[PDB]
Amino acid sequence: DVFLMIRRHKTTIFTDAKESSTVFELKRIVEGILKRPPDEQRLYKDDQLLDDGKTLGECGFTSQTARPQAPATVGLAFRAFEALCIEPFSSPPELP
Amino acid sequence: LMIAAYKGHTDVVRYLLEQRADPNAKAHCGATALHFAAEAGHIDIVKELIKWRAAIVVNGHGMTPLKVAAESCKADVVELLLSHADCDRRSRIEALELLGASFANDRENYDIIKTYHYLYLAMLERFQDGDNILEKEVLPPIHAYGNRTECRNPQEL
Amino acid sequence: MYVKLISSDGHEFIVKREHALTSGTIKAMLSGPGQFAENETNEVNFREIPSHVLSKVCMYFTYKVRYTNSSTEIPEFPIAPEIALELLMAANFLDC
Amino acid sequence: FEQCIKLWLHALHLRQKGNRNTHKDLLRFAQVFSQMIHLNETVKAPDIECVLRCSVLEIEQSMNRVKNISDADVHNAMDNYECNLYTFLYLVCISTKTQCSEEDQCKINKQIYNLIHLDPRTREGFTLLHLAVNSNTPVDDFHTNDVCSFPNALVTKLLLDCGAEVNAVDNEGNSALHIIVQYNRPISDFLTLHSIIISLVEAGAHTDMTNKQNKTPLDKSTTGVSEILLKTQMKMSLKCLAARAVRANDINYQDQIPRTLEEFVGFH
Repeated sequence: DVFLMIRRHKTTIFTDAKESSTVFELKRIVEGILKRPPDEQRLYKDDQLLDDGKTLGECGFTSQTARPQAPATVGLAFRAFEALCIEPFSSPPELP
Repeated sequence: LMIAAYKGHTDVVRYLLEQRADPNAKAHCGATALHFAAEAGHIDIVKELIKWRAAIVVNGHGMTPLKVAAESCKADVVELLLSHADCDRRSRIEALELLGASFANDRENYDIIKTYHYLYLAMLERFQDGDNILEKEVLPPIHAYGNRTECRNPQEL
Repeated sequence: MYVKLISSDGHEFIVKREHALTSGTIKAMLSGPGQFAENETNEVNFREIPSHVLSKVCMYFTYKVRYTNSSTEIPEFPIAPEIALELLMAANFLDC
Repeated sequence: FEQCIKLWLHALHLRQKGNRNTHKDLLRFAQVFSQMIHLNETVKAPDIECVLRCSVLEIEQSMNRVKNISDADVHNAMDNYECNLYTFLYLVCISTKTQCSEEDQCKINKQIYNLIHLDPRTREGFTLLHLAVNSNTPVDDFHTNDVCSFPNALVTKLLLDCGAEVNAVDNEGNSALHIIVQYNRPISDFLTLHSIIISLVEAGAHTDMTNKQNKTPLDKSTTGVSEILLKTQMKMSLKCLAARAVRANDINYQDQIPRTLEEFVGFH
């Protein structure tokens, strides 16, 4: 039970994956919603490339690091792979 | 002091303790007049003995006065003895569980709503932090009590 | 099945249907002439609330769906001091 | 006891028709009901509902009297009006302690509804709910001390059924939930601390409201049982967390939020 956030430049996905699972499950559940093939999508997480289906833990996100309070921002890239151009959220106004 | 605490008279107990009596001395098995005050449900005697530092010590059966009070369905005495500044979580929840269990099978004090509520209160006290969670030492099932292997979760409770 | 939660900045915040339905006016927006009964977009328009308050609201959706019965283990939801008084009005408007 | 009840009721009616103070009469009459309860005898419903109507009328008259009167008479009227409120509480405890028919229960609920919508307040600001859950609510040394015990899980459920303002506040801002959490007998009385907390919470008590010193109900809890039991029933909401973060960070919430939300940040 670890909660992940898959962020493109504009869109954003909030998903959940089991601890005893691999990257294949999340690849399938992000292919199902975004209708894009798994080979085109790349989990460009923290300016680092990842693998396809080896291990959840070595990717970089764990149960403690990724929480529903603030999940880790996992980027997404598609083949043209594209560069990381994740548009940040709007800056809140400065409180007095 | 032991027989005075066992009876319903507290003036004699107060007079005895007012001249530095022995509220820590042991009786035949283990009683220190706390195990006798917490047997018939005399809350004032327990309060007086606790005030003059009667101390908490197991009896010959390994029963603290809190556990003796819980065994006899004395909710008042359990409430008083659960506030002692040294009670420990394991003893607090086992006293609450024993009180809830004792309310289930008794004649003078038979309440099944109190049984469920005290068992649930001790269950929620076990499962509140997640970290350093207190887990129940479930005994193997006994054929006499049907085949129920205790209730170590709030869902089954 | 999945609700695309647009923002005032154009950000898409696709979350689960059960996660978004914890809000009140999200369910009110989805019901009525806004079903789009093909479970492909389920878009709802937010032309008044910025992207960061959507980030907080969706994170709260995951937080509430995950944490519904866990005694006092309930972790503290982190609110930035600048993003409060904007998450407050957003949670009022969403009946969250 | 039937003849005594009838004679007392006739005397109370005669005194009420003459526009005279009846707080002592109502108090003695409730003492008579409590004494009759302590003897385990069947209780009539019509006299209960009639004295409930008389008590709500007397409390309204007491409010009318204290609205404008001299200072010594202000103290006398406040004392008599608080005594009338306590006697109404004892009468509600008596009513919920005995068995009544459907129409009689409906009439009793109507009388309690009328008094609740009258909104009575003591010196400290305790409504009918803040007194039915207060262990410091005084009980008369007579037979009322035998059956009228507060907090009571049956008076509170009756007041919630008749629609008492659950989130009402005292002069210190304490809700009806800031008072039951600090109960001093949680383990001994885990039936009026549970059936009240689980009643106020499901009746719409904000289990995060801050009193005048900014203390939530689980922050105003003097025992660990209430904290355990309140945190079970409490439900999370982003409007509560965001308002709590606004109040904690000392953000200016004046005219930057809806008018109905300036009250929400007022107590959350």
